[PDB]
Amino acid sequence: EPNRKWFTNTRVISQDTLQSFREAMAEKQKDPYTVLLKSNKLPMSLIRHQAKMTIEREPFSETFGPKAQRKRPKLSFNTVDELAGYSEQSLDSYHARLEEKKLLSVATA
Amino acid sequence: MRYIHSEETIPVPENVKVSIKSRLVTVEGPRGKLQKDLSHIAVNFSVVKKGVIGLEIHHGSRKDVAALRTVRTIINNMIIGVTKGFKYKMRYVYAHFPINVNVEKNAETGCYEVEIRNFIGEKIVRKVVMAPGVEVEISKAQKDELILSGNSLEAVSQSAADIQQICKVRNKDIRKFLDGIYVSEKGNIV
Amino acid sequence: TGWKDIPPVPTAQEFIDIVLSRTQRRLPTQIRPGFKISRIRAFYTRKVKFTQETCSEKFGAIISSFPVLSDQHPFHRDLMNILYDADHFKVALGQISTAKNLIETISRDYVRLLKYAQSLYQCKQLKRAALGRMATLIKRLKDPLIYLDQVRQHLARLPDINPTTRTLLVAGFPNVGKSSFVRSVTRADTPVEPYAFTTKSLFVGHLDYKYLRYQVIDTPGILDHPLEEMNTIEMQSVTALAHLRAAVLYFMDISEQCGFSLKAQINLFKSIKPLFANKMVFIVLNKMDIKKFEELDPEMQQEIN
Amino acid sequence: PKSKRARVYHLTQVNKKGREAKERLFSNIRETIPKYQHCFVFSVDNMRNNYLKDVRHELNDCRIFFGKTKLMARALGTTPEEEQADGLHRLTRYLTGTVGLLFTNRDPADIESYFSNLSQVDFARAGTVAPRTVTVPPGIVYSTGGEVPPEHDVPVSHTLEPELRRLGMPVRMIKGKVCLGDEKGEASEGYTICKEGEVLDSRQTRLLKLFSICLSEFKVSLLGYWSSASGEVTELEAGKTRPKR
Amino acid sequence: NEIKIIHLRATGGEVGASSALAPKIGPLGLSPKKVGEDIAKATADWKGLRVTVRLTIQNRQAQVSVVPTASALIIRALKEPPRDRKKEKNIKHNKSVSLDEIIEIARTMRFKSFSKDLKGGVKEILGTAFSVGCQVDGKSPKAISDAIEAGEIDIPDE
Amino acid sequence: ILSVKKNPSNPLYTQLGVLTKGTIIEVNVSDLGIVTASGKIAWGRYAQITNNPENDGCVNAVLLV
Amino acid sequence: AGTINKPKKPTSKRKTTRLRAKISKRAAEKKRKERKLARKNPEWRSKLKKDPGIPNLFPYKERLLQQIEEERIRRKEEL
Amino acid sequence: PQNEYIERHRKLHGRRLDAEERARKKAAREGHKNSENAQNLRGLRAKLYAKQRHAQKIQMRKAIKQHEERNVEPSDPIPSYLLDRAARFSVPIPKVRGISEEE
Amino acid sequence: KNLGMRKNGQVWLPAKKAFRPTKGLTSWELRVKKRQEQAAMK
Amino acid sequence: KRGAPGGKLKMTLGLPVGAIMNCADNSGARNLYIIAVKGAGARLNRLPAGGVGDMVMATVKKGKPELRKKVHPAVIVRQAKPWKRFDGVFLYFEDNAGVIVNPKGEMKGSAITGPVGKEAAELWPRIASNAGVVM
RNA sequence: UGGAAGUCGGAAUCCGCUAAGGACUGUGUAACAACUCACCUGCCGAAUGUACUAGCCCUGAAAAUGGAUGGCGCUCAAGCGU
Ligand SMILES: Nc1nc2c(ncn2[C@@H]2O[C@H](COP(=O)(O)OP(=O)(O)OP(=O)(O)O)[C@@H](O)[C@H]2O)c(=O)[nH]1
Ligand SMILES: [Mg+2]
Repeated sequence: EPNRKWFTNTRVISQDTLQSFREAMAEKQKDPYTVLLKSNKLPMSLIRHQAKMTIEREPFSETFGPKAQRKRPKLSFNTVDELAGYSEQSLDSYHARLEEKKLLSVATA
Repeated sequence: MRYIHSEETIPVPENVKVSIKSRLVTVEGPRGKLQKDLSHIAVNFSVVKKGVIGLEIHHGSRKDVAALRTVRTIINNMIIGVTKGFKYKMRYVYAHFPINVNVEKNAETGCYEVEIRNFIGEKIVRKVVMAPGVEVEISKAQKDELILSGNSLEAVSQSAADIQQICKVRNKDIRKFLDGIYVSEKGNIV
Repeated sequence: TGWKDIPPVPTAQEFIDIVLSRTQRRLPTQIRPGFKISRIRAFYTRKVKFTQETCSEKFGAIISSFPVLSDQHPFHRDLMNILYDADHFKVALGQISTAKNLIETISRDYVRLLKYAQSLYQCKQLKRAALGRMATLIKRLKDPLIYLDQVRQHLARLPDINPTTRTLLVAGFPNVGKSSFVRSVTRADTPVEPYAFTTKSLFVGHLDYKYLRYQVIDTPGILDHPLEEMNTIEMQSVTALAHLRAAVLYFMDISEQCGFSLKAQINLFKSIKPLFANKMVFIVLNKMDIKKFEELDPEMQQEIN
Repeated sequence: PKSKRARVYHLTQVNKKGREAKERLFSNIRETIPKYQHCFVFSVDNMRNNYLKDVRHELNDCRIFFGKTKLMARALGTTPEEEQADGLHRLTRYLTGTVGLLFTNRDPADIESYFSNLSQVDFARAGTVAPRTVTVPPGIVYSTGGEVPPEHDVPVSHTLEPELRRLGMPVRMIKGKVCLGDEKGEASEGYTICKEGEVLDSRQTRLLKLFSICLSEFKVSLLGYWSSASGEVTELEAGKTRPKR
Repeated sequence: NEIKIIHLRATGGEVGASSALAPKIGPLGLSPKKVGEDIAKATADWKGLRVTVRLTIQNRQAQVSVVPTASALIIRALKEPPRDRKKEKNIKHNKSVSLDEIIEIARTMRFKSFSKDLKGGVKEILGTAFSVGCQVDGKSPKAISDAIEAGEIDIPDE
Repeated sequence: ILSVKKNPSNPLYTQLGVLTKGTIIEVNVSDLGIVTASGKIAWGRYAQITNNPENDGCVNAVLLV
Repeated sequence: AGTINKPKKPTSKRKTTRLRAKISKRAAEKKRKERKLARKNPEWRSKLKKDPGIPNLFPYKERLLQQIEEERIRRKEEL
Repeated sequence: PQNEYIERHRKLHGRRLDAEERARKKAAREGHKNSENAQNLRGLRAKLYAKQRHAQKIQMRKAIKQHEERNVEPSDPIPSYLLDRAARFSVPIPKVRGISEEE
Repeated sequence: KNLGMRKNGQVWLPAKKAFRPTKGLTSWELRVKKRQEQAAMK
Repeated sequence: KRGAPGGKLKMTLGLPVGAIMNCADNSGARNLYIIAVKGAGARLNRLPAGGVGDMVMATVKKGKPELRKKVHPAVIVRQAKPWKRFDGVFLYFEDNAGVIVNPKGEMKGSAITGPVGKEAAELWPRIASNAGVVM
């Protein structure tokens, strides 16, 4: 049956009350030996993109392919000296990781 | 719709003899004589003018009218075969293994035979038996070329297609392997 | 040892067609309303599980075959960073993995619902819902699939450079005879044409010296400008010079028929010499049928000294 | 009639002209008549007709029409009852085949002298007679096909080799070079494109155009001219020989 | 003694246009640095503009000449303030050029235009200016061309 | 979902909280920024289920604004 | 398809009595449901019907237009 | 091999001698093949083929329409701030099918 | 001889004519008169 | 290659799946337990079996402990089931024994104790090189 | 843009000579070149083109022993409409 109360807000709360409730409830979660009383009647519902940006700025078609317009690579170095340092530390990290994996006929099931 | 009368005309040169008997056309000229049985198509032949063959269909449909163009082109091709002849020049190219082509005349069957060897290094010997009337010659003017000559366009072109289709590269990239025999030129002997 | 073993990556529509084709043709398709409801549930559950298994197998085949940038040599990692946007590469493969995991979650949820479905119509609607959600998830991958197919073909055509072996590295300006040198000393088929930037990708050939196998790497030419202005074609050469412990042969044309000045070539050499630490540098002066060192000006000879 | 040829719709900017182009031609021809003293009829038969732009530029004070022959005849007026000016129906008898109109105010002697000494070497069309024998030598095929010495010729482009094979030359691709026979010019004879005193067909003329060999000439022949003052048509030399309708 | 004519596109006040020339002028016996200095001296009064340059080669020397192009003349007549190519890009030519300067450019291009009249040359220059994207007399060059057809704007004869 | 307000078929179905077509549910609309005239956050609002969840595997609803 | 050398199971055109009765019942119910939807349909229906007109290939279409002319002229004169 | 080696192979050696002729003849026979597919495919393959052909016909018709006119709203006038806007307090679905207790 | 080329390469093929089985059923001038009458009618 | 020797004449297969044979080399294993043979066909209820010179998959049950965690390819060199050669000789060895090799046939061990079969020596040249007695 | 000349991209897409020709439809070049399409002219000779509508026909989804317009069989019917 049509009724006016279908199109009204059913639960409302103010800014300061919501903030105080959240702060007090967070302080209650800080203690694991303190539990609520009548938790079923409490408003617990109130308590409880880099990839997208890169794809938006540069599409896959403009990156690589027959219609690609990409011409300038994205680098982590600026001049030749930091390029040499980057290569040196990259080789050192690669060798260290390989030694770590080495330290860490098929096998039986 | 059934068209009451439809007609086609074939001009005949002076050196051609055409004999039609129960839709069996026999065309004889300077180079030779050909025969073809066209009894599977309902058509009436007549002599409309001197040196002119008339083909007519009565009370036929559009398909029956359109078949006269095929009959006209077939008889014209027979006339062109007995007057000027037909010649297909084919070229066989290779990348690494030289393709060896031998031509001989099997006299017992009265027909030419072509043997193809070393096609991409294969040890098998491919053999193509010509239709009778088709003569095979290894061309001396150009390099790696066969010449197929005859009076029957169907026989010469079918022999050429057999030579193309017996040399096919299998299980390889056709962009990379371009070996084979291909029909380079089609034309008349005279 | 090459990346030719990557299976071909279809488009979104081709992927949907393939998965639904195996689902249609590799499973029985006749079920009757007069059968037992457990039998109907088993039928549609098998359909959903088979579709998920096909999708997961294909997605795992795509992910497990593409190279992992963190586990490559720094030369290969930075070379793939030059050729392909490494961010875009990782985003595409992460979206593939995300779609795989979401397809698995959708399949598990709809199998759980098919456990409680009570009629053949409800089971059919649940199966169609699961398959439509999987098709929508695949359709949201139109661009990464095309990108990964192009990357796969380029990786399959990429040469094999061993980062730690006896290796010569030819570098310099365009039109100085690098490709002619590599053709003369190796069996590699690198084009030699008078225009600049004829070589657009790294070529590698091989030779033998004292019964030892050497690899020789021909690189695209490098121009004289700061590193921020360098495009990908020259940055392939810059990556090869930076990350490969090689014998660098810097080729110079003193005749200046390459279109560049000797001062510019010397300036580029002095700019890239920090990368030449712990590497063996040989300046090879080419084209002496045109002009020679003694025919050069004394100040240029002094600067080269 | 289900079995029919699929009529291809063209996704290009330029459309069919139609009747409006004919009406525009009628208006232009019927408006250039009362401004020029003489109207010449010229003929260019079996010619490429691409130097008419240079002729139009050189004769800036003249007006040249090269539309449809029947359209130009009906524009000038075929019968004396419909002619725009007196004597134009006499001029319309020369408009057959590939002809054109030249409205001018210059001296007819000057026009005849200009179209006499005007001559540019041009590619031959099908139906012309070959003035000489042209043969591409065996070996590496060059751009001119042996017209210039081979030491001063660039090799022919590799993309033209399928076109030469389709046009009948048995060339082949060796090491990126289009070669006739072998690389060193052996095991084959030269390819004779045309023989002297032989009617050229489209295949031979296209081969000569690809090899940049010109075996014809561009001659504009004046048939006659109508004068506004005298109201009469004076017939020139080529007009007697050329058929009239 | 043979005379060879080579047409090229170059930026004025630049040397690197001869980088592409040295593949072909090198076999001809020319000095690429000398050719670059010559084209820089010839195009010193076309700074920052793409300008067609003709090189005439005979007896192993080349003389440089500037072949005018309508787009370059319109861009120069726009009087765009001096700038460097490498730092800022994607620029637009949206300044104004006067109709008198357009007619002067057409008079410069009477040797290239095949039009019967200076009005036809002026309209060609207006079409080129419309392609460039500038404005003439504060209005659209297409609008001025349509006004020239309509007849209220009169182009002087020759 | 905060509560099931009315299942139109049977009050027992509402007591059991059954989500079918035409069911009024109460949803937390805190993520939509619906605010009262003075600044109070409207965090509970009715909505109607407009699909068949037992055949679709999901609950689709329309706000009663 | 390898149908000539190895035909598959034939499709029977011999109708089943149960199938025919069910199809007849379903057809009657479809006719009834279409009647109900036609009665409850809110889609607009023009009272006037669009005239198909006179074919162009009729050779006396001119003449028909003439007696239409003096028919309407005589009607206007009489009115 | 390395890089665009098939393209380099085509540059140095060309393609097959009948490749252009075979491609042209295949493009010519495409109409016959399409009609044979429309009149001879069976079952689900035929249904998918028919649906895809309907899709291409719709797309081609729209493309032809767009090339044809390359060269060429509520009732009551309301201002810009009243656009895209729309008693009885009824729900969107006031009546649904009742569910029996066996269901 | 034939001064042109054929695309398929069948140089022996004759200069075919248009397949018009309804040829000769009417004349050109009569068709022009009918065209004028249909234009006035429309 | 799936370790299937070519050119092997048919003989009696005396070692089915589940058999335990001696480990004849010095790789450190004392016995081998057969879990599959290479080149076995598909047949209902039939246990795969192998003879002398056949490559099998085996697990180490007695021996050095780091051999007990993997599945090794092995070649059977001796069997106790009598088999016939092409010269009409029916023969059998004192015990069932094999050697651990790689998938390519190269031996992991360095020497062989006791004789090896003619068929094994024929189909595996490394066993013929590391064998002392060939029977 | 390293190179981009109608034909890797973004935005515009005008004028002249016109009989007609898009700041271009594809092939092609590193870029050019070259070929081709749209459009026009010459030869020819009289009817065509587009989209719909109504009939019959093909497809428009099928499992599992060997079979069914009732069966043979029927093709200007022994099928379909009057
Ligand atoms: N006279 C002479 N000309 C040379 C010599 N070496 C190379 N050239 C010419 O210089 C041009 C340089 O072409 P490449 O050999 O490809 O040099 P490059 O373009 O820098 O090499 P890439 O960057 O790998 O493409 C060639 O076309 C040769 O014609 C030489 O030693 N003497
Ligand atoms: Mg180069």
